[PDB]
Amino acid sequence: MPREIITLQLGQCGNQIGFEFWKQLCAEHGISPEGIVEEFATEGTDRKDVFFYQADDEHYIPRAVLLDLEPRVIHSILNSPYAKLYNPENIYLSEHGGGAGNNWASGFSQGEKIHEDIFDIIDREADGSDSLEGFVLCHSIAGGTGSGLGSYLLERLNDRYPKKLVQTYSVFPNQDEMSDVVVQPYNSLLTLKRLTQNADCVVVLDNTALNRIATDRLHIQNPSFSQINQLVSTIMSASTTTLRYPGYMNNDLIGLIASLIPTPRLHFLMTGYTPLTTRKTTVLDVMRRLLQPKNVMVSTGRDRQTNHCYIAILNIIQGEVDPTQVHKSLQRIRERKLANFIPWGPASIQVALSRKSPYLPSAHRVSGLMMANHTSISSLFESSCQQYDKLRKREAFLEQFRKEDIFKENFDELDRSREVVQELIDEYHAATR
Amino acid sequence: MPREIITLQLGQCGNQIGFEFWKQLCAEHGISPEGIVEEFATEGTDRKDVFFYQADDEHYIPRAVLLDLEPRVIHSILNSPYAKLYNPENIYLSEHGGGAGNNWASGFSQGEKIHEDIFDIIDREADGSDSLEGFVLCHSIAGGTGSGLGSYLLERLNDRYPKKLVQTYSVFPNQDEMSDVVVQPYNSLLTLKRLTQNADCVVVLDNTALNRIATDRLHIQNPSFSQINQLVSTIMSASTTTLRYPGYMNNDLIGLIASLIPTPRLHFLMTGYTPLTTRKTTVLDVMRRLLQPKNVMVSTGRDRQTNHCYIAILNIIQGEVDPTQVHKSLQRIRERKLANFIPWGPASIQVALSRKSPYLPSAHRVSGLMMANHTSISSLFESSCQQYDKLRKREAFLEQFRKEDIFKENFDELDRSREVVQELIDEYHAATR
Repeated sequence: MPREIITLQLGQCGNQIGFEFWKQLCAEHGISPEGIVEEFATEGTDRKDVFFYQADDEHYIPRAVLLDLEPRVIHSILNSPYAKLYNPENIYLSEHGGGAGNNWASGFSQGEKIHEDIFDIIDREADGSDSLEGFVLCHSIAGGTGSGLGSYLLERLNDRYPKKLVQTYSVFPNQDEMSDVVVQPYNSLLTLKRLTQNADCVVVLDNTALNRIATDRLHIQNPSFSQINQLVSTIMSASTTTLRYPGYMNNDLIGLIASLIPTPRLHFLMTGYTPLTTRKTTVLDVMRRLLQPKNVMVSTGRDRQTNHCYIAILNIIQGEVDPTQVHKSLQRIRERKLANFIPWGPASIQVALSRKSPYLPSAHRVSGLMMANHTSISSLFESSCQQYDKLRKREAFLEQFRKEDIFKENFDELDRSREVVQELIDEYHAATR
Repeated sequence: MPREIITLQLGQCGNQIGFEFWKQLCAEHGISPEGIVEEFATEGTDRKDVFFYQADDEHYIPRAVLLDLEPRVIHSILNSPYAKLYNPENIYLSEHGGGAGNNWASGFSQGEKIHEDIFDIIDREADGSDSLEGFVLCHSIAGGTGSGLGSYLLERLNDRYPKKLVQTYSVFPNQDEMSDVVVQPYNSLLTLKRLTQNADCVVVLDNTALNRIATDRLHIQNPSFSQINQLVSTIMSASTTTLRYPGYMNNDLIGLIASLIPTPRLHFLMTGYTPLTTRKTTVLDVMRRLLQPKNVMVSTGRDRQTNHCYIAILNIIQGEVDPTQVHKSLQRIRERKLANFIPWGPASIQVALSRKSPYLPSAHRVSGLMMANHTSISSLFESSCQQYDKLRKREAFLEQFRKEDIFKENFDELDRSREVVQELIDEYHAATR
């Protein structure tokens, strides 16, 4: 049975990233912007049923629901050449173009207001899946809808689908720029609290680090949000490569998660991608490039006090790879202790060799992605906790919270979220110890 | 395991010598200025991991750090065809492009100003070296940048790596020309102090002797510093031949040093190169030329009062050499007593047989480098001390030192340098007895 995944694209940023992700998937599968299979892609070996639905016209339609509270972005997607890829019945746009205003409380109240409409959409899409594996929520932690409404939806999904996995592709705000939302740390902390209690996986995407990578490695002067989202979509494509190309092992998300996340609370995964470029790559050269810190697209604090360690590493190697060179590279990495692992368990490091899509042109004969669980993410959670504490100590932006029922009396949900994120940082450090 | 060597090019003279050294190494290994192995150089017998790093694009990049307190030389390197050879992340350049102005105290203050950048670079290179053998600092003792910053770096390397060898190519000033730096003798004494206390081996490069050799042997009318540095680069390429051609014996720097330096303070080595030319040289003809004063590349005063002597000589002969002729040449040299060795220890005369580079066209079947420990080097250290005493007795060029913290209050660092160089001279004389 297929293992269908419903992609929920939330707010302007989430919807734009989802649109580019689906465009990338279409290009990898040889699907036209109108949903027609390309002649060169008619005989593809990719399993589309995991992430796409097949229309009656042999059109592959994404199992994607696009939800936005503002019409502008949804209308731009429906006006794009890729409008026919997505099921039109899966796009909800709030006629009340006021949004959540980057306010978690407003997003939550909006999720509550559209609960029935949203759960009706989710149920319609679930019934439209033959063997739905789970839901992937693609949203930003910095917007209004994706944060507030995202937390509301996380709660409602946890109640409604208690047997289905909830994975998130969470876009983290830039840590290096002063957020215009002084309460952004409060909203983010509340969302992190909900991720900690009601989400199975939060992938932190720091726009600050993505901009830094674009400048230092991509030579992008002043990276635009479009370029950051293109990098994000590249990452999402690499994450879906095991879905799009049938392999021999770890062919399902359940098995991937069980291999990568031995501690349910220790579910923060770091990502690594290669090549990151606008030489015959050897298995050893690939692994060496993947291991360079300068290629990680997430701004985690280098706390010198916490001896962060790897919990698990997955190397997805795409292209003509000699498995014997993979084995030799793993052996050399182990012998050389080139990576620090969690001290309380054996190092779970898997390497999957896969072929590229025959329909997608690959400039690189060999690429590699590293997924690493590393305790230095605690430095990011610590930074978030410090930002929360900095705002809460100033009661900043609390006048709008006191207007909202979740924050009408106090900000205790924000303070509890800041506490939980501090505890998370400390637990990541203990797992570093 | 690789045996990495870091090349440090210090100040105008050190950086120019480092640039010409890297050019010579590149020419010997057939490596392009961008670090890519030339097709004719793909099959080289050189071990690049010792001195070059291999980039992800199969480029071999020299493990060379160019440090100057004045922008002129670094900018000249970055404007040279070899700008791509060096890792840009390994280059620290002081933003104050004023240099030390031929002031030892100013060079020291500049080393203090760029201390963090330098030790960050050194640590980065050490972590990027699998089995870093050591650092070779190429600097001048008489300038400002190369002298002050060179002594500072020698001290800091001796402190951080007190069990690792620190080799220097220390350029001794011309004794026959009026130094433009009236404090140059002070700088020279301070550098001699640092060589005596914190270096295991100092290769003395006398600009007077280099000019003399370039004129008499290269037929260079008015030899330029560039021509002297070209001779130096030829010497450095010949010096790396035992690294580049794998042999059966003396495959490490430790064995060379242990054979050459029986007394840690008596670590001043003179260099000699042959041929010096713009006939099948026999082992016996080589040894006769080496014993010929016209082939020594160091200007030592013929003091008639001090019976200076050779402590040890190593001839590394590269090219098509008959080992039976080498043995016969050693026998003939012994029978003729062409060199006087220390009587209280065995005569250290080493001969290394090496093959010439297949990638470099050699008109000469055999070339040779001589490294010699000879007691007349004490005459060079005495000359430097006497020049220091001549300046100090006149308080010459002290106004710029008094501006620098090391010389603002007193010249005790100069007096200690004079003492250290006196102790070195006296130890060389005792080793002569």
